[PDB]
Amino acid sequence: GPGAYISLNYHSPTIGMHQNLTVILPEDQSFFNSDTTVKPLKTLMLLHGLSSDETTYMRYTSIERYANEHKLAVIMPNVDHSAYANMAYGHSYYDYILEVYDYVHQIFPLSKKRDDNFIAGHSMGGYGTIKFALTQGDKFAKAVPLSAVFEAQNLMDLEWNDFSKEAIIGNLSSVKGTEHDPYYLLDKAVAEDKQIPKLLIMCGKQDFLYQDNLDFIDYLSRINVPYQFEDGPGDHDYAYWDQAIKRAITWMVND
Amino acid sequence: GPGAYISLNYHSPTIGMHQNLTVILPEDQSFFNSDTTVKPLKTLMLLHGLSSDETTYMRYTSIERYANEHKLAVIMPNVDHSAYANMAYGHSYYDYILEVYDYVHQIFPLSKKRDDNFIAGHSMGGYGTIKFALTQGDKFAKAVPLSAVFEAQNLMDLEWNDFSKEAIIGNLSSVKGTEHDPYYLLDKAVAEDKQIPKLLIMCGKQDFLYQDNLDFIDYLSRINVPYQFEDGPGDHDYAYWDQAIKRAITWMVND
Amino acid sequence: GPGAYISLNYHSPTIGMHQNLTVILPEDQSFFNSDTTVKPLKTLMLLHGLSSDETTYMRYTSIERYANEHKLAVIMPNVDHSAYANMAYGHSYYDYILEVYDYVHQIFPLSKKRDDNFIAGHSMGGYGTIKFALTQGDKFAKAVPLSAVFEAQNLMDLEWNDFSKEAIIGNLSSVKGTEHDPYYLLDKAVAEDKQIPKLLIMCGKQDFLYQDNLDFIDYLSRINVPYQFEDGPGDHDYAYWDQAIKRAITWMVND
Amino acid sequence: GPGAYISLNYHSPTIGMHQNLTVILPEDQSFFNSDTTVKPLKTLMLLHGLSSDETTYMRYTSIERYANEHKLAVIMPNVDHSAYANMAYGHSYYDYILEVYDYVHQIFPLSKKRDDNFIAGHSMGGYGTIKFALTQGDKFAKAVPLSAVFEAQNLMDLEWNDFSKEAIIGNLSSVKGTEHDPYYLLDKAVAEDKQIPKLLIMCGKQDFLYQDNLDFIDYLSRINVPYQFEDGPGDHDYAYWDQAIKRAITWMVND
Ligand SMILES: *C(=O)N1CCCC[C@@H]1c1ccccc1
Ligand SMILES: *C(=O)N1CCCC[C@@H]1c1ccccc1
Ligand SMILES: *C(=O)N1CCCC[C@@H]1c1ccccc1
Ligand SMILES: *C(=O)N1CCCC[C@@H]1c1ccccc1
Repeated sequence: GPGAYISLNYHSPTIGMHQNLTVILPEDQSFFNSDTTVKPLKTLMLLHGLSSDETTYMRYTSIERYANEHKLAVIMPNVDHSAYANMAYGHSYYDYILEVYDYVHQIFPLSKKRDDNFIAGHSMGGYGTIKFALTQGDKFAKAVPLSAVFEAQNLMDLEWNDFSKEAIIGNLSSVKGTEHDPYYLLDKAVAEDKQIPKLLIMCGKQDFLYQDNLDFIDYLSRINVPYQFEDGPGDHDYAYWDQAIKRAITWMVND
Repeated sequence: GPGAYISLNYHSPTIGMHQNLTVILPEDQSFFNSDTTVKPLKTLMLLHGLSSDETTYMRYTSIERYANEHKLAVIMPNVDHSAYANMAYGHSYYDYILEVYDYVHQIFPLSKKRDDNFIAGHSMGGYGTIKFALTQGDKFAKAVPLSAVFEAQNLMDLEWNDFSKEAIIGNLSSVKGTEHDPYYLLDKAVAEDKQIPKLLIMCGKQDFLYQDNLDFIDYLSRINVPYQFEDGPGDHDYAYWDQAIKRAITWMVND
Repeated sequence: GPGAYISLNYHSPTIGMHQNLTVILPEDQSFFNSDTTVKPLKTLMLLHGLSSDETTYMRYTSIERYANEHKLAVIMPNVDHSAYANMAYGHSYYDYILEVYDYVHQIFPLSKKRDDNFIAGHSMGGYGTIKFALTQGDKFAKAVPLSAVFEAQNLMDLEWNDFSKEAIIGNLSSVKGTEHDPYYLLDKAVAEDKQIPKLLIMCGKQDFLYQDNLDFIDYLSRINVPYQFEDGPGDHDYAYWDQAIKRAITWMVND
Repeated sequence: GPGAYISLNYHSPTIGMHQNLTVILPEDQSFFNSDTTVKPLKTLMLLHGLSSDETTYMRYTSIERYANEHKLAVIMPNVDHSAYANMAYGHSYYDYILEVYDYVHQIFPLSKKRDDNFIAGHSMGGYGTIKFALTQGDKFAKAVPLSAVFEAQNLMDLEWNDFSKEAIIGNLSSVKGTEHDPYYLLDKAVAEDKQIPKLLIMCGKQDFLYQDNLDFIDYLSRINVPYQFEDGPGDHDYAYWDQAIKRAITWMVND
């Protein structure tokens, strides 16, 4: 059965502007009967990579088809070039993800239980995914970084088209040991006894970020944090993220 | 204060196809606070005229600015050339409006109280408005036909671009005494002692439907059904419907 | 290779209403250099099946990614339940496709050469594809029906959700030998020595329309009209059409 | 009469990401006749204020209705909190407006003649308008700042929600005498004998920026640059910009 594709534009109090957001809302019989209470849906926060935006998962994948198969609501915000940080010179986009989460859970029929909420994303969005997994573990039961950047000191110094490192991190000499460093966040999560979401980490074998992914899961192993790592043929493109997100969605909802 | 402009497309079980719908959802503080019970908004079902669709109130008026000012949610469906009827040869568009009503009240924080729900529309949508007011009086406390057609035979017999009367009414030589006839609907509603929503009827003095509007309120007068009628300069265009929907929205939300 | 995803809503003189249309416009370097002449793009008219609309190819396939890879503009109109006919009781939707063709070729940088123009669609849209291929053979060098209905008496008698046979064909007892019949259109095209676009016909072997497809290509063979027929595992769904439109796009832009 | 409302999302080589853009394209009989030469439309570049985006003129005004009346195409980009600058730490948003201009004039039937091209915008967009007027005078015959900031040091030190002064201007303490200072851009344009577009400057008399506007036009008078200034009741809101843009469009298209 099909569902709703929703484009929302609202003025965000956190980032001080109108901003577009897309939502996939699978249909439920209770949505068409006024006398019943809506059945709240499992919900996936889905984070785009660098140069993508709120439309690009819809356009370059079949995610809505996959989400419909599994009665999974999907939230796709736009965070520009922010790497999901509260920027030194820019917008508070880390806070924005938390606002979007609260907003769509207030207005749409989405379950608020931790077991029903997941987060995922690719490249910059996998980096975002792991940051939220390690700082908001109470909000998500599972997190799926796809082709993620785990060594951030390779992302800040990437000279991508119109990308500004300083807008994110200011005049910081190095991200190592800071809240921009997934390894620091991971050590801090373990040290503070925070719940870590269940981890499915995916990366194509031909991706430049592959060795970076191997390094991170090696570290997870050495600090006895469980994870599932899935590799196979694939590069750093939406042809890969199309197939990976289909697999990730099956894994999220089936526990 | 601002709010959310929302474009939705879902596969409707009533009309058997994907269909676009737009929704204005003004901001409430509870929408951004996870620990607050969402406070349901007053809701207007707003019906386009012939040749218009779910986008044209946004485009040709400032309706979102007026609705935000009064924290009024606005639902703008698309019903094509159907005159809001379950068509003889076409779609079940009367049933569709009821589906849309139920659907948005389930998936959005919209009040289900009769006193909080209103309906309005212009030309063919004023005709639609009076039909739902006289057959669904339980669902709406107030109804605002703008530049409406009350004598339905004029709309059926109209020579308009690509418009099909038979699509709506099939073989019927006249609409009088049928569910397509607002005068019969009004007689039936008075005969069955149904609730009739409070009526604000508006039409510009230069509108070609102005005499048709005079005829209807004369009849309302004659059978002692209460209403308010507002005329003044104006023609059958969105310049007038912009000004009229602004007045109409203020009227709905204030008791 | 990225491109533009475009939603257009304009008032159609042919069907007498505002209507949504979507357009994929792959990027060309001449689009960003004002000193260069626009190089017009090859263009595909892509027709949805019954219950789909202008949004559902973007939503349920990765078509924009395939089209970008091959610099192919894609035009995706909405024709409701019309089976791409000028309906007996409804809209002039056959003429509408011709207006859309003219409109987008006037306002966008699209090649007007027959060799650069293709048409394709699935189910009801495969039926529409073969109808336009056999009546507008001068406008398209290639045509691709996917999982199409060739024996039109089956679409007409289908008891699909809210679908109206009479809206399309009126009180015709049978479509055989009329303009609604692809076999009549095919006999007529051959007898009048019209150009028949190169045909690539695709259908999954588990599709209940498979035999219908086998019957039509058998007839093509018996009257010496060339075609390419590709079958294989696949059912009547967007998982199949996603795969098939990717292969169809590659076939149409190469020679 | 009618026209097309267009939403475009393309990956911009200038700002290195997908970005949404809105276009109003009034209808012309040449757009529907494959046999006639497209007559290019007069074109307005319309710039939003701080916290608005590419949707908010459509939502909060009836601009499409006014543009249609005058066969004026309208281009409405999104530039976030950039103040139309190539940001010190952020995106190349000044260059982005030049890209948008070139792109839409390549892919749409828009006049490339200076006399047919205009620019306008409110608050931060009136600031943008005067910056482009004084630096790209060959692109625009007419410019209309609405409720503009002309003394930029106040927009920079405004502590609007989530707004970053340093993102735009870097470590700079003052904007005076830089590319961010309309008075310096004005002095330069005069000293270099550049074409200055015809200026229509509008501001409500209850606006915070009224005095700032009086200061600017006083300086224009003292350096023999012509302008028309229109004030009258009005504050700093879309109620004013709706009425003002309606009059601005009339003034633009009439010679
Ligand atoms: C992540 O979003 N990545 C997108 C494009 C490919 C590489 C880029 C990245 C590379 C190296 C380090 C960090 C990010
Ligand atoms: C209203 O929506 N109708 C469509 C075209 C313009 C007014 C028209 C109408 C006129 C007279 C009688 C019935 C309908
Ligand atoms: C195609 O668009 N048609 C709509 C629903 C599924 C296939 C269906 C069709 C089936 C059989 C005969 C004709 C049409
Ligand atoms: C204009 O776009 N600016 C954004 C917020 C409100 C008005 C504001 C501004 C006011 C005064 C001086 C500079 C900027």
